[PDB]
Amino acid sequence: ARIAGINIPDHKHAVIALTSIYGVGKTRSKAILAAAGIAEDVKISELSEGQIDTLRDEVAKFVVEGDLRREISMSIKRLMDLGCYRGLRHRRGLPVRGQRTKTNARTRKGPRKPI
Amino acid sequence: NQYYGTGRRKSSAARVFIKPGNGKIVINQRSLEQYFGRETARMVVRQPLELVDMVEKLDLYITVKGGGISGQAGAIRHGITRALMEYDESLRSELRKAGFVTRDARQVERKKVGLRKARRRPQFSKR
Amino acid sequence: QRIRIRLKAFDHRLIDQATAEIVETAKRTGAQVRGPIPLPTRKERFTVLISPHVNKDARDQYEIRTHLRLVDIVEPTEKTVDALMRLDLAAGVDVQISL
Amino acid sequence: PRRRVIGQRKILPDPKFGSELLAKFVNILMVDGKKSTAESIVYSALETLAQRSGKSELEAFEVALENVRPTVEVKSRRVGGSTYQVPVEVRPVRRNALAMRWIVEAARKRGDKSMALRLANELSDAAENKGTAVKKREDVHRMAEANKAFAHYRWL
Amino acid sequence: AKQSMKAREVKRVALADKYFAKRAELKAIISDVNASDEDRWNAVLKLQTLPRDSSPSRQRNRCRQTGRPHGFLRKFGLSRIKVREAAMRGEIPGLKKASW
Amino acid sequence: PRSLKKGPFIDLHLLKKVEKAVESGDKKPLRTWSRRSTIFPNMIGLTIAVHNGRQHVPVFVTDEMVGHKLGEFAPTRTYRGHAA
RNA sequence: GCGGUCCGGCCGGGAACUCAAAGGAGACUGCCAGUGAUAAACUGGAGGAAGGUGGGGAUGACGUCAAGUCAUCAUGGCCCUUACGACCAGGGCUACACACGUGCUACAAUGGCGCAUACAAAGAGAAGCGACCUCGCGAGAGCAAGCGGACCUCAUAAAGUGCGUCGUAGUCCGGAUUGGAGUCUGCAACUCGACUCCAUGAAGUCGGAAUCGCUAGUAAUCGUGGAUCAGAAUGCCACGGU
Ligand SMILES: [Mg+2]
Ligand SMILES: [Mg+2]
Ligand SMILES: [Mg+2]
Ligand SMILES: [Mg+2]
Ligand SMILES: [Mg+2]
Ligand SMILES: [Mg+2]
Ligand SMILES: [Mg+2]
Repeated sequence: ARIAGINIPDHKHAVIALTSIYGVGKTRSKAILAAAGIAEDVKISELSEGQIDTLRDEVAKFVVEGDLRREISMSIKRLMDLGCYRGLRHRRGLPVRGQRTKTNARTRKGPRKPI
Repeated sequence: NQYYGTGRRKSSAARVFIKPGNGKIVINQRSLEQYFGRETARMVVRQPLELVDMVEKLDLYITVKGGGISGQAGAIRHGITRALMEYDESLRSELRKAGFVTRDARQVERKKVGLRKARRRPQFSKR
Repeated sequence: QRIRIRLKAFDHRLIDQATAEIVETAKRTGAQVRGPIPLPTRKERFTVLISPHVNKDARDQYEIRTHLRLVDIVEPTEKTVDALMRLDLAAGVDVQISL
Repeated sequence: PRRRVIGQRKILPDPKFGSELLAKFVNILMVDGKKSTAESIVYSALETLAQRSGKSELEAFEVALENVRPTVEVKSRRVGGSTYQVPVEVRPVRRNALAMRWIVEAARKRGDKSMALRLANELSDAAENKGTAVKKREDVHRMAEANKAFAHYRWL
Repeated sequence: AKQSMKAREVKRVALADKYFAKRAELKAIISDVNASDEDRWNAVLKLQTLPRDSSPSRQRNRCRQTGRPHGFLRKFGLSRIKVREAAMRGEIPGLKKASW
Repeated sequence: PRSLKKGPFIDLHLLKKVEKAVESGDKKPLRTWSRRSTIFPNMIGLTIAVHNGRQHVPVFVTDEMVGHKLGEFAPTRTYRGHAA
């Protein structure tokens, strides 16, 4: 049941199960299914190891899971140690792309801390 | 040769023509079943064809422009009604009592300054 | 060479006076004509805040209506075109003769 | 309401069967200005009952209506400073109105495969009178029995 | 408004008039065209070199009769309230109070 | 961001002063008001006294900062906190 | 309707019609009946497209609040007039332990997702709207037709309907936030613009006391346009669909 990704995708449909994998959204899931050549409209037969083998050596060309996570941490921390304004917002837990901070910034800041 | 009718429900106009026939109706060079997707939208057109017995003897060319789905259907209904008015003018006591000759003058209201939806006033706090 | 006269004016009374004074000049030079047609009058609505400092519900709506008329001349003549140039008309209507 | 009294509003009758009640039922079922889908589900619900019960589904919906139509109400009032739930007899134009409204939300809490299916089961189970509609109507009856103590309070 | 503000605006529109037809449009097109190379870089330097008041975006249309920056209308070239009062006196043709 | 066809951005006075300083060697901080200019690799290893509104803050040019703008490393606001 | 029909109002052709706008007629408790105090009115009816002010708009009496505006403007008095005037570059009006008000998007199955398929009204447009064709997943780029407009362009509408999957799961929900890469305006998008593609997927499973709008095409909901505008709407002003 485990796909080449670290997580184990469910076995309910094909596109939906692919969209359960980290690093691939709906559009990237469509790309990988087009690369493999598998569609849901085929007959019920030959649903076996005959397709996930191709899945393993195709997904390797993408950046997913730890590699993508390692890249994202490096990007924010490259921003961090640089002493940048964009990193300074990252340090202070404030909106980083220029959203207002006077109100309506709750999701990046966290819950409303009282006085 | 062809009896004429006009219909307008909300913002649409209907062009309705009568000839003798075998009870077939064409709408905008298209069958009514193909054109009006909604079942209620479909059979409101043929509603006056029951109390009037001429359903099986009239081929009916119609062209309707403007408005929306329910509006065009109501316009279609009013146009057939008037087209019948210049034919028999003797079924009034039944047709008026149903309510088909009546032109629906009800209409969408203009937006107002200081209103959001032309009647809805913005929600305010007393304080 | 059939020409097409376009007339614009703010006031509806003025366009009718204009389209009724051009036609008999056409008869004065003696050429058959065609009836003017009402092209859809255009209405422009400006909504302006009336208070000097502060309000929002107090606002007045001002509309400019421009009426547009078309004339078609079937068989022109040099005398007919001379009459169009020579004839005097109201300052509220502009001329857009087209060959 | 305060100066000029007016009567009821006339609603175009049901086109497929000629009833006024079916049109009103589907209208009150209509939500967010969507009558197109409302017409589709009401026709589907009645035809499922047509194949289940007798062919004339008119009577089946009628009986599922009568066993839940309420003849007594509960009205909150304050005369001398105390909450009075006065019971009053309701005129039939409001009787049938309140009955079908409750059925509407009864179906929503059923939670079946689809909205059409749950309405069909709700209208069928009301015909056998085992329905949650009858449950609600027995619920209003017990509180109505309870309100007979309030029945002789102020503004009877 | 202020005589200083009005004097500022007249100078701004004059320089834009002076420069819009001589360099501005051609520098914009030669930066957009993909046929040229690195002549666009040279062009960007000279574009910045100009007095920089020549941009029509540097202009703010104001009520010419009063200089009010806000509540301007393009068709009449006046402030909102100045249009209203002049309309009441009847100075704008074909203009009245709408109703529909 | 300025479109790739248009290239990056740089100011004439800044560009002329950067190349003179580079040619004459990194000697002194470069005084500037043009925060809108973009950090270009020609000024690597230099200290730029970028203006924030009241005081020209020095910044050192490093490889990882290239592409970001000159005025980016000059926070114009001083907010310690809403506490004491 | 006539014929022709590059079989598409496209061509002669017709002005009957939809429509465009110009004038005119009609809706007045006009007639009947009942109630009423034989009055006025109210109720019902007949006809009638519309019946009781037909539905909305403009129109706001005398006066109240030392209501707001000296920052549209004008103006009495007061003050500066090598400065409370004026020219510049950068910055700020966008800051954030928090509170309030007004809104937009949701928590979903009446929904989400994909395909096929049908109709609107109102407006804008000459330093402007910009087709078709080609490239680009894309916002856009290139070439460039036409349109001062009932012709040309923004321009096709969206919920709708028919199909199949989703199957009640913080989910093929929800979209914040964040990363990377980009497009367009403009001299320049760091503070501080909008939009596109890929990557992440936070709260939220309908909300306490309390509180607001709305009586008919009105609530509700779905899109569309305008002014402001180089660029910058969930605001404002308008339009139509159910
Ligand atoms: Mg609306
Ligand atoms: Mg002054
Ligand atoms: Mg500007
Ligand atoms: Mg005061
Ligand atoms: Mg004050
Ligand atoms: Mg502000
Ligand atoms: Mg704009």
